[PDB]
Amino acid sequence: VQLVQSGAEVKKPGASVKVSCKASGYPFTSYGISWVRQAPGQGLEWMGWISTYNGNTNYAQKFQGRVTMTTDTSTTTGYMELRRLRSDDTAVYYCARDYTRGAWFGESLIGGFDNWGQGTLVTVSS
Amino acid sequence: QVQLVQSGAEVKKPGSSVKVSCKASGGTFRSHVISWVRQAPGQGLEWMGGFIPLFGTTIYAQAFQGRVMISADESTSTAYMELSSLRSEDTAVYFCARLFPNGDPNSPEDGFDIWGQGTLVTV
Amino acid sequence: DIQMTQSPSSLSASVGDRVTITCQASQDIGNYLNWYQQKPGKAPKLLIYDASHLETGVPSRFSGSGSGTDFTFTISSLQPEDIATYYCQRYDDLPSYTFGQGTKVEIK
Amino acid sequence: NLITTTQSYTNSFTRGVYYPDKVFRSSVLHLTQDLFLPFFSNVTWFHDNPVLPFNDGVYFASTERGWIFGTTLDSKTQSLLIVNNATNVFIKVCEFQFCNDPFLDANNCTFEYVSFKNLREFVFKNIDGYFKIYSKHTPIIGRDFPQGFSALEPLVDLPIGINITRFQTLLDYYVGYLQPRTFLLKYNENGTITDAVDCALDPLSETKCTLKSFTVEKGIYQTSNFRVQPTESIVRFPNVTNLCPFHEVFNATRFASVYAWNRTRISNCVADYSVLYNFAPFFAFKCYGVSPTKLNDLCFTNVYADSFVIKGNEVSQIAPGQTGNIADYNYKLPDDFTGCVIAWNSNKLDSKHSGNYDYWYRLFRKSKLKPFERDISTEIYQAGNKPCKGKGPNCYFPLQSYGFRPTYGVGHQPYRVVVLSFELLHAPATVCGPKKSTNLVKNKCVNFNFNGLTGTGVLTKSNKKFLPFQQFGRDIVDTTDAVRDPQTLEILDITPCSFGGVSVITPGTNTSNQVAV
Amino acid sequence: YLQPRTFLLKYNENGTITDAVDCALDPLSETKCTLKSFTVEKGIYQTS
Amino acid sequence: IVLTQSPGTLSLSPGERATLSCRASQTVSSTSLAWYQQKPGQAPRLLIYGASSRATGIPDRFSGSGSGTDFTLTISRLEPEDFAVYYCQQHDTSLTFGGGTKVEIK
Repeated sequence: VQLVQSGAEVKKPGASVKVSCKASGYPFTSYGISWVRQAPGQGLEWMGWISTYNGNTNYAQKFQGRVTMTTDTSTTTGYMELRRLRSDDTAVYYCARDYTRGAWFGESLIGGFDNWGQGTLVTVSS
Repeated sequence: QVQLVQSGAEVKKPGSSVKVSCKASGGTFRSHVISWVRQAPGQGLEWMGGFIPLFGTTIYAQAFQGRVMISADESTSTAYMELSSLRSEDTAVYFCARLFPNGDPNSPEDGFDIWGQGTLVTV
Repeated sequence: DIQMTQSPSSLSASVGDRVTITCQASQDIGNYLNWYQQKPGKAPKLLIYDASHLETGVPSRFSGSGSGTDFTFTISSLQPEDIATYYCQRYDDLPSYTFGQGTKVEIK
Repeated sequence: NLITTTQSYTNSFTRGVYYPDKVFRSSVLHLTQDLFLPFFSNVTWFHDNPVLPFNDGVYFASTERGWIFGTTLDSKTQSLLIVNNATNVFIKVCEFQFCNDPFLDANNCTFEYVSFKNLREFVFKNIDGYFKIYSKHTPIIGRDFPQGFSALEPLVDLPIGINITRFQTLLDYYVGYLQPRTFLLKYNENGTITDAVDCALDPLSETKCTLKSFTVEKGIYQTSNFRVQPTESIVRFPNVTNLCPFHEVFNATRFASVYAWNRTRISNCVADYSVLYNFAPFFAFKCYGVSPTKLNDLCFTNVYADSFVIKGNEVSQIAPGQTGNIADYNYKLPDDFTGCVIAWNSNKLDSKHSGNYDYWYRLFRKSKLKPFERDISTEIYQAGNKPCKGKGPNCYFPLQSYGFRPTYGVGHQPYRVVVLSFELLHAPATVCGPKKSTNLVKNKCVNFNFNGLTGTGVLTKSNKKFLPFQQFGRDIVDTTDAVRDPQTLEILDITPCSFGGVSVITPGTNTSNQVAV
Repeated sequence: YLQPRTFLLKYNENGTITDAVDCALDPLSETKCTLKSFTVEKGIYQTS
Repeated sequence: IVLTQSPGTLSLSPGERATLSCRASQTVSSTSLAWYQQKPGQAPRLLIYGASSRATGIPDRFSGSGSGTDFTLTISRLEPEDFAVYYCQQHDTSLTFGGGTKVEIK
């Protein structure tokens, strides 16, 4: 509902990211947070999705080992973790509560990518 | 196939109710939510409102919206418009139809309209 | 409701008479458009459902088209018997049945 | 005419006390518990027809005819109609729709009965029938005596099982309301009530009423005790427990093949159902089972939410009993308790006007399957005319692409449907719906009047160290004087509300009438 | 193997079980367990 | 399966019914397919779930329709309200967003 995200994230060509996503005033456990990568101009690249219940994750083959979506279930702050950062990899992503694949099952359910992350404007500028 | 026999044609007078019946022609009524056509005299069309005897509450006519007490009793082989508080506005040929949500898995050729006969109401 | 009206409302035209009859409602209908025509001295006839795809019956003469705000029930070629008042109900996905005014296509 | 007049508010003094029973007594001081007009209370000095609810009785004085003693003001309810008109002090027990306001000068009613100068006192009292009419017409000395002790000897019982709620006069008028209060009546030797003492009026009176006397000597008397306090704090065990697979079947995109009823075992819980009630028209909310309420509240293990698509003619069969075409080949439901199966048409959602042929079902499967199974088993049909595989020609499909159209009946409209079936026999339930979070646990102010375990006391913070699995703490004798907040850590030690003994210090009612407490 | 036996646990003030006394272990323990204490004075106690 | 917001630079001034093709590839039922509006540089809103359908937040002025592979968001009279960035989704088949068709100005 606010899904508080990080900002102009300063990573490097050969670093790993811990993007923030404060799972906002919703019952965190009963949902799943998807993500998309808004590569500048490239709409949004399908990032993946964390099941806020169990952590079932449909990553992106693009970022197979790169994107490794994790979360601080305690302080409810989503951490969609991508290694392989670089200037060409410096592109903003967002959170989204995945109601397409309704959580708890990793299975397609009614609804869209639900309420969204603030925005992680990853500045890996070189 | 199906005919949806309707009652007749008589005039009804203000304050009271107008009774008409879309009667059951050899089964083929259960799904067939008997809604109700009005067909305003010669100015325009209308939908009398019908009942939803398909396992729930009834829809009421948008045009009249509150005293369209449209009951319809399908098992009894009769439909009704049951418009209490009639005045004059009727003057019409209220039809019974198989209004859009009323197809059978049979009779798809009479698709989503098995119309009736019509009832001339007036003052 | 979208409280169905059609806008052209009284398109006068004889045989053929390249036709445009459009049930442009108050607002948008998407794929929720009936196009009606009434056969006088009888019960109504719903020819077309959403924007197109005529019923088996009431032949192709009355032809549904148009996808936007205004959905065009144009006649390719009518004949003297195609005098039929073009009101238009709108099948609302929960029943609302708002019919029209009558865009009769005529003959002399 | 409407000859109306004014109002007031007066202090109903030491009067309004009636012989509570037909028992003689002599030189006693009885201690009754009836319904009286508490001493020094407020009477509403009407001067003007009101509607005047009947709160258990009326000390109804007057100074200048009759009263309508029903509950509704019309020809309906058998409104009793007294009248005192110098011919007979008699009644009217009929309905008589809305006597204009006063003085008609009749319905299929009832039986009948017969028999500003002064103080026609009247304590009408109705108690489970027998509207009783104690009274005394005291020829008072004009205005000088709206107090002075007088008792109200009964007049008649009139056993009338009728429920009164209103009344009013017609052609003074101090309506006072009776309450349950214990008095101490003082019968003289002739047998008359000469005095009384409202026990809960004030400390002194309460002392007289425990000593059972009208004069107390000097000393300190322990009359009664003291404490109550309400404020509900119901801070609850959970904090953020996972909801349920609810709002996942109610809101799923693709349900199962119909015979593969997608029962799950709905998960651990906070399946606090109310997200049930919110939804738009279901067109099938009828709880097939227990009442469509109480599911949020009741705590069953799992309700095994099933998920499948149908079309209306099959949906008709989805109900307890109600065996029919699909609950006659494919999808059957037991005697009752199919959770709260919630069907709805999915026109826009499972069929397009191409007349979708998507979801496979089984008509002619073999026969009706037994109540509430899972039928991934889609055993083929015994169609005869052949021994080899039973199927008649070849391949008698229990695979019927639902084959419907948005132009059919809803009996043949697409239908996506959610089913439930609760479990409650074995090892304690998983699913349930407790409240939560009354408030801000309410450290001091003897209010925090529960916590998890029900407690009633002053409940605030502590300084104990509860061994972080231990939750509440007894004292040496099994009274829990400590608790931890469930949703937070908060070792709150509790302490009981307060109490003691109000003892009343008096110089002795011979000296004076002031008391220290 | 566990058995049904009554003990006398001794919670300290922090809330922890610092001691215990098996009541049916022997005479002395049984005495502590009827006096509800861990130290008994001299005397003759009627235990059971 | 892919989506194609055709009028990447649809330039129709406010007050005029327009048409915005987001133009899928399959015959996808909009039961999955949807639309998501983002401020031009912010996170997508739940614009049109049902891909033609109007929810709470959406005014009447926003219009659109479509099925199969030619989803035409036939937008009605326009506003700067309707001048955010709208991304037609596909809940079907591994969600590929839209990238294109804003509605522009003079």
